[PDB]
Amino acid sequence: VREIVHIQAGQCGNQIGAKFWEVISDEHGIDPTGSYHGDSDLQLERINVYYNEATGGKYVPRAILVDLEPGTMDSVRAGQFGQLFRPDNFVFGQSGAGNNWAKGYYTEGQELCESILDVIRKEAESCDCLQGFQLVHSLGGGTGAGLGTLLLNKLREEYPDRILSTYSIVPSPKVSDTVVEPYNCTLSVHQLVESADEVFCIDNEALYDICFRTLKLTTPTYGDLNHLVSMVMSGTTCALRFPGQLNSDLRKLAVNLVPFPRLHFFIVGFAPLTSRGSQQYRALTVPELTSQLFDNKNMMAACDPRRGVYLTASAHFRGRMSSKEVDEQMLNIQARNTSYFVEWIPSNVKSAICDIPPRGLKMAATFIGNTTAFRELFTRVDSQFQKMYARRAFIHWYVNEGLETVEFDEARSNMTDLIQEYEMYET
Amino acid sequence: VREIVHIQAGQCGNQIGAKFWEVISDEHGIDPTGSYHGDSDLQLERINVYYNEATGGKYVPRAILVDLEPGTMDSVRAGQFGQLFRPDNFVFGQSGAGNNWAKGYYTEGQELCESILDVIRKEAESCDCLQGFQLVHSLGGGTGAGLGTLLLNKLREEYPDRILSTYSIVPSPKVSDTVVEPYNCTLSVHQLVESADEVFCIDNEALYDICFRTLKLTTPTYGDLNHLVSMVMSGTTCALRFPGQLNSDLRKLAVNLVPFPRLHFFIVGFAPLTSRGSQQYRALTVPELTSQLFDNKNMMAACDPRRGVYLTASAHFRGRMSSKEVDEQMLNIQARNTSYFVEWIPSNVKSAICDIPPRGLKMAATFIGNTTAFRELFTRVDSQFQKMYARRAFIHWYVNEGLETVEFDEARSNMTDLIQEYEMYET
Amino acid sequence: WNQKVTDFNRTQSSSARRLERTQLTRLQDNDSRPIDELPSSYLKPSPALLDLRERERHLVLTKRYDEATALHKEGNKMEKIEELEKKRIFLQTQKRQRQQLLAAQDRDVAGFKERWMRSADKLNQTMDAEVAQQQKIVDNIRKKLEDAKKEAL
Amino acid sequence: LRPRVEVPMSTSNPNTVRGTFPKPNRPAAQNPTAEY
Ligand SMILES: Nc1nc2c(ncn2[C@@H]2O[C@H](COP(=O)(O)OP(=O)(O)O)[C@@H](O)[C@H]2O)c(=O)[nH]1
Ligand SMILES: Nc1nc2c(ncn2[C@@H]2O[C@H](COP(=O)(O)OP(=O)(O)O)[C@@H](O)[C@H]2O)c(=O)[nH]1
Repeated sequence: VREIVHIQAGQCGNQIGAKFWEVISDEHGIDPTGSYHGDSDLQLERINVYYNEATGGKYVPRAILVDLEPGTMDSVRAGQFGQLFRPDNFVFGQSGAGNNWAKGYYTEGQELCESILDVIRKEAESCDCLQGFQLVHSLGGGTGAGLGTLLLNKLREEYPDRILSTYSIVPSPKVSDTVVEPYNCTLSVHQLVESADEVFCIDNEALYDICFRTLKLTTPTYGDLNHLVSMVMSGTTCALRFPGQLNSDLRKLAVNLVPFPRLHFFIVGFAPLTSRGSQQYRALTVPELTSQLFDNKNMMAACDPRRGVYLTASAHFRGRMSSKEVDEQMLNIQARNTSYFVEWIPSNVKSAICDIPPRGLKMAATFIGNTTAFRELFTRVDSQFQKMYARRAFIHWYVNEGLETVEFDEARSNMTDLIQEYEMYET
Repeated sequence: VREIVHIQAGQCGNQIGAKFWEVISDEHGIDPTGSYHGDSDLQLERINVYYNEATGGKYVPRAILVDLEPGTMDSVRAGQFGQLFRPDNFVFGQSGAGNNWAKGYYTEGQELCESILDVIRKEAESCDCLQGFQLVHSLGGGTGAGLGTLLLNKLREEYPDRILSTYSIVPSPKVSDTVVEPYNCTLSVHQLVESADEVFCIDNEALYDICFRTLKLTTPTYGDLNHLVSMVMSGTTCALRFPGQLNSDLRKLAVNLVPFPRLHFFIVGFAPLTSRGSQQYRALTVPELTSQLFDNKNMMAACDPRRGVYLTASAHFRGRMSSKEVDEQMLNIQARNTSYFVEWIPSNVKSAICDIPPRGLKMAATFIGNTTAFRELFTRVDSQFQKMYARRAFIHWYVNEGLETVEFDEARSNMTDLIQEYEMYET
Repeated sequence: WNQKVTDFNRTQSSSARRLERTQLTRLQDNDSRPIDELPSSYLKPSPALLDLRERERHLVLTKRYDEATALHKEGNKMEKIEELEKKRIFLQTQKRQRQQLLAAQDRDVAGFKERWMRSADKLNQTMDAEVAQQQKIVDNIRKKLEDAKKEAL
Repeated sequence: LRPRVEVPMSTSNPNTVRGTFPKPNRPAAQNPTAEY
């Protein structure tokens, strides 16, 4: 009874969210009509974490979908599992997104902010207890970046104690899907730093690199890319849903990994990802997972950990396995590569073990790490932002909506200070 | 558990390696697809030295194949033995070899170097123990001479303790396959002297001479010529893989035969070799083996020992045999020809015996020796190098890649001092 | 036996600081060798630099000079980025080697003493045994002499 | 009276260098006698 409320914003959020429930429903055993047809008692133990039960054996997820134009919402419902959601949790506007942050935050956001909070209110106050919320959004856009952050402020004010875990997709360095991302991402970080507890950064190019390198997918589509992200969101909350030899939920993760209030941006990775031909050469051992997680190529964010130093690291293991074998790997991987870890924090690797694995695999693992290498990704957007700022670039579109020019200067200054803050703790 | 990792570089290395993996796979009774179809339990006692096991009863060699152009690699794939190797261990470029030492070392070698080293890291840190590495290359070419030496320096930097045994093919004096050879041979030897613990030198001319004299082959192709080389490579490591009366692995061989760190270039020879029709009439015994081994005509390198003196010699015996009969020959062959051994080192002949012979042969012996007759080999190439270097125009192919003419002077001087060092321990 | 300690001390003192002077000798030389130079082997350019100056050659040779100016501007720019890197790598490697060499000298010192503490332990063992026996026998005779005296006094 | 252990002594970056990239091949002629 540690309920979690799930919120999806924009084109990125709904499509990642739609695939997310396909993963969980098969894991728990819910038919797409919403009924239980499982095979084990352990699945019905703690389905209350994510679901409500309508009288009749029909289970409804705690999902709220947010958008400014209903275009992507209707593409979701035609999908197989679209019928599952409650129809009244679909909250949408009737105006274009504009791919504009100020437009999302000020013009259309305020109109939607009134109604969206009450939909959050119904789901937040229908349960015996509430551990935190769960946000899925992208930062390069105008709907996910703009309206997603506005709801983040309201949630913090109303529910300060609760954990506001957010999952974000960061604009890519080589080819990126929006011209005005440097404005959008710079402002969005200003809201994310001060309000959110936990933030995970995903880069689309790394998803492409993993698919071509490891899985040997000749044509990876956004279904496959969103499939990889779902495992990480599935993996983190598995400690809530199933028994384990050493439990570690969200709040344990934040306390151990976060040394200071502003340094909480994280990178993730998932193992085992098996090549469609290399399997017959791969014997699944507990050491075999450990090599993949800490391998730099497996990281889901295109910032190289080797270029920085680690502050904290965490590994989650799933299945029935030896507790000695897991604990040994943490000591060996830490001692073998001491050059990438901070001296004034010994035992930098946190561990946990959960009993029930994903279907088809008898063992799997998940990794979450925190490192100074995030200085790379902030400097990229800062360098791009200043150039568009030095001459007045697209700015006139944001100013017309009502955003003051001083908001950018506050945004860049706070973003700049977080670059220095990572630098200072490296020593 | 004394694992050995195998690396093949260039056209010459792959063809030697491809024939080499047939020989051991037969010795252990291993099917080309990777399954044990063998005939005795003793073959599985210590197969771990060369093969990794993939769950499913398949054995995978600890091999990495390296090339600059993909032409040689596809010959391995399309060949009979194209499935056995792990796919990820094929690393190749998309540029011409160039048949150039400088271009391979600096221009293309750098790009492939980091990609190569991580593949070795997968193999090197996959086993409980690691005795050393094994490289096969030619010195006259561009990839094996250029990139082969570059990898040998990096491996020394990362694994100083381990034994870097190399098998090298030296350019032939009369008729040779490449014009620029004196430039390629000179620069490679400078790198090899300071890097590798052990170097075995093999010349193609002796193999033509040995097959035409002894084996009575009218038309020796590279298939049979490489077969003689592979017997030496298997014979040296036979002590690791099988029990015996008196064991002697690589590090025993290096300790005994190498009196000073720089004098470690070796010649090899193998016995018995007998005509395919004459083998019935031959009474092959222990005394018969020694006659072939120390005979100057069975030396695989074209350096007549009678013009120099022996410093140290080693003999390996395989098969069920008398220890008294082996020991007597080492006395007699050392005493009968006292003009060919150094006086200030008594007992110059090392011996060892192994239990299990190669297939078809009831008993066999292998010879490794270090002598001052090597001065013959280096005198030929230095004179040809001096003859060409007198007209610096061919250097222009090497200058356009970045190599400075001083590097020619440095390489030749270091080779010259090695020759003088051999001369002065002769007295 | 007290004289044997002096011969122990002179042998130890002469040998101990014979090593110490030699231990400084190799550290004295290698620590202050040329660091302000990149030797020939470290000056090799990237292959991307080869095409730019190869294409710049033909631009000059074809008498197309306006476009040749642009590539020269990019060529010098691409050198400065690459020149700084190999300076850093050489300085990083040069700093490591003296650290790597220095740590080896002190390990031999640690093993140097182990040969000398145990040698003194054997010397101390033979030191104690003989004098104890000499005192043991003489004290008994001194006791024995008084034992015969006790019959009268 | 007794031996004594003698304590032995223990013996325990700027990018301003002079090198530059090598000499390239150059297209300009070097024969002013037959050119000028
Ligand atoms: N992984 C993933 N990324 C997506 C998907 N759809 C869009 N994106 C990325 O999300 C970023 C912004 O999307 P956007 O259309 O602005 O979403 P919005 O917040 O609703 O405006 C773009 O850079 C896209 O590359 C998807 O299905 N999967
Ligand atoms: N003994 C032997 N020598 C070979 C074989 N293949 C190539 N060589 C020798 O390798 C030398 C040059 O090899 P090359 O084609 O330049 O290989 P590279 O080092 O990759 O450039 C020639 O003198 C050949 O005689 C082989 O199968 N056996």
